[PDB]
Amino acid sequence: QDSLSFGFPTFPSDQKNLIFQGDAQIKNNAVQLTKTDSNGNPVASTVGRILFSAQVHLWEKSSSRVANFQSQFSFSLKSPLSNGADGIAFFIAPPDTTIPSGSGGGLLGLFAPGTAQNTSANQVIAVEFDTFYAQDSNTWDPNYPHIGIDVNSIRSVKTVKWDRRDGQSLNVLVTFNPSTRNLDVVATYSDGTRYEVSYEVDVRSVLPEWVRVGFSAASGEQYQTHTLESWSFTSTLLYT
Amino acid sequence: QDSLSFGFPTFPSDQKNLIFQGDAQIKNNAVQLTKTDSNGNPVASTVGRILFSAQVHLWEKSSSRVANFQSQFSFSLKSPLSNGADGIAFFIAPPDTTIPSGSGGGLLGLFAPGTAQNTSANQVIAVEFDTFYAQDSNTWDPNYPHIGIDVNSIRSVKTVKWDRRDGQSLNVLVTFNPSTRNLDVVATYSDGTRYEVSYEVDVRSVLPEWVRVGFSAASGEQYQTHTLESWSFTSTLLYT
Ligand SMILES: CC(=O)N[C@@H]1[C@@H](O)[C@H](O[C@@H]2O[C@H](CO[C@H]3O[C@H](CO)[C@@H](O)[C@H](O)[C@@H]3O[C@@H]3O[C@H](CO)[C@@H](O)[C@H](O)[C@H]3NC(C)=O)[C@@H](O)[C@H](O[C@H]3O[C@H](CO)[C@@H](O)[C@H](O)[C@@H]3O[C@@H]3O[C@H](CO)[C@@H](O[C@@H]4O[C@H](CO)[C@H](O)[C@H](O)[C@H]4O)[C@H](O)[C@H]3NC(C)=O)[C@@H]2O)[C@@H](CO)O[C@@H]1O
Ligand SMILES: OC[C@H]1O[C@H](O[C@@H]2[C@H](O)[C@@H](O)O[C@H](CO)[C@H]2O)[C@@H](O)[C@@H](O)[C@@H]1O
Ligand SMILES: *[C@@H]1O[C@H](CO)[C@@H](O)[C@H](O)[C@H]1NC(C)=O
Ligand SMILES: [Ca+2]
Ligand SMILES: [Ca+2]
Ligand SMILES: [Mn+2]
Ligand SMILES: [Mn+2]
Repeated sequence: QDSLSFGFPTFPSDQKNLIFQGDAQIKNNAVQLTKTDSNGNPVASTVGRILFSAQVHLWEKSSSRVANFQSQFSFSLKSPLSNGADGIAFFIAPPDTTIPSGSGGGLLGLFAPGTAQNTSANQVIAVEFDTFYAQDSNTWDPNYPHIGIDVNSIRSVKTVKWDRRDGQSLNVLVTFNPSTRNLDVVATYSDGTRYEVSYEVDVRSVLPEWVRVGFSAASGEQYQTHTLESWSFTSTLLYT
Repeated sequence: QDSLSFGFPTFPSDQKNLIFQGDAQIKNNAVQLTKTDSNGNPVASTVGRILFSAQVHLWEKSSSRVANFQSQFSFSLKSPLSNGADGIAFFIAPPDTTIPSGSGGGLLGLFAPGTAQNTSANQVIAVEFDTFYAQDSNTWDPNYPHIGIDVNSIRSVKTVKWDRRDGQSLNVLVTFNPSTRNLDVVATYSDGTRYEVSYEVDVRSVLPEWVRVGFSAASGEQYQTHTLESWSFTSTLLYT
């Protein structure tokens, strides 16, 4: 289970409970979601994701209960260029989820090209930190960097303008209150700059009772490192 | 991960994070470690165990840290016989642990006959609630029902007299403080009757850095049900 929590203050190399997909790997006590060359620089055309191995019981039909959850994490993006792409996302999906074919670049390794904007064809909730919005390839993005809440589509149901800071860690807190059904996102840089965005969502109609949680990131022709530095998570089934 | 925690107030039939071994299965929101017929009656010659799927980081060689953990659980034993057997145990072992060949009866599904008392051929720490002590078969046991702390051997490093109460739930709290290296056990029946037993053990010299936790139970010629009713576990790495 009714409750589950875990915390990674750092990411040592001897991991046992993480499912690594794509190019994701541990380097310097942090998770490098996207590939990097020998000297630690970001490269183009790369996708990577990680999921915690234990499944989370998001909701239970028999007891009519729904879980609340809180995911706290920090990441940093770095790039030689100034148009780093494509972004990192915290997501929740069915337990057997895998990188969809052709989900690189602006699809963040979460959606397939042909069904990226088809809500009845996906089962995923993600909080994206999108740094690339060129209208030729990312036709669905607002015209500026942003934090978005994605519900079964790459076209966010709600966004807030965000600023990308090269090499600076962003502290994020994602919370889902089953009582109000609000998914709240609070992100802050160390100097106090704060960004907030929320949306009301009934998780029971979007995801199965048991899911897995993790992160995804990608770089198409434009690139940047997507470094996940720490992550804590907790969920508890509740009667509302 | 550095910290992991989970709680099972009850055990619904739909489980995803438990590894079932032997005859263990879910029945009536509880785990029946040993096999029962269609009427829910215990039968002879049965062994079963469960383990949480996520591995627990018990200690870390590189940082000189050892986990502080707590396992709270409750179980009940029932049998029409005057000498129900054989007992249930909470245990900690390497991740790939499986039921040893020929470990039934008094071996509780934790040790192989040929090496049951060879502390050098085993890697396990368990807290047993032993109800069968026939001196002609369980030669290693004291002559009475008991709670025991097992360290790489079926011959407990320590035991205390315990009363078996048919059909009554026993609540148990097992904790380990890495500072004092004390493994404490406190068990209580609903009327306030209490049993305590403690032992100093350096887990680092007994178990690998990553382990799995769970329960094991068995019945030889004599039988009884071994029902795990609830279980919550928490673990956190600390400096020592
Ligand atoms: C290798 C070797 O040398 N072996 C034997 C010893 O085993 C033997 O001792 C006897 O062993 C019996 C079998 O042991 C198995 O079961 C027990 C209990 O579950 C386990 O603890 C053992 O580890 C072992 O378990 C596993 O069994 C499976 C399957 O059989 C096997 O595959 C596994 O390999 C095995 N595991 C291992 C590690 O070996 C044991 O049952 C005997 O215990 C009885 O007898 C002693 C005295 O001799 C007594 O103190 C006990 O309480 C028990 O008493 C009997 O209890 C039953 C149940 O109540 C009675 O039957 C009931 O009686 C009432 C009347 O009152 C009615 O009639 C009911 O209908 C009826 O059910 C029965 O009457 C009791 N019998 C007696 C004599 O009192 C014992 O320890 C020794 C000596 O025989 O020889 C070898 O060393
Ligand atoms: O990684 C950024 C982006 O790269 C790819 O699209 C390209 C960009 O829009 C830009 O470089 O212009 C190119 C030419 O029009 C275009 O290919 C894709 O991989 C895209 O998904 C990704 O977001
Ligand atoms: C103890 O177990 C080890 C490893 O299995 C074995 O090599 C050794 O012979 C055993 N010692 C005794 C005294 O049985
Ligand atoms: Ca984009
Ligand atoms: Ca015994
Ligand atoms: Mn976007
Ligand atoms: Mn014993």
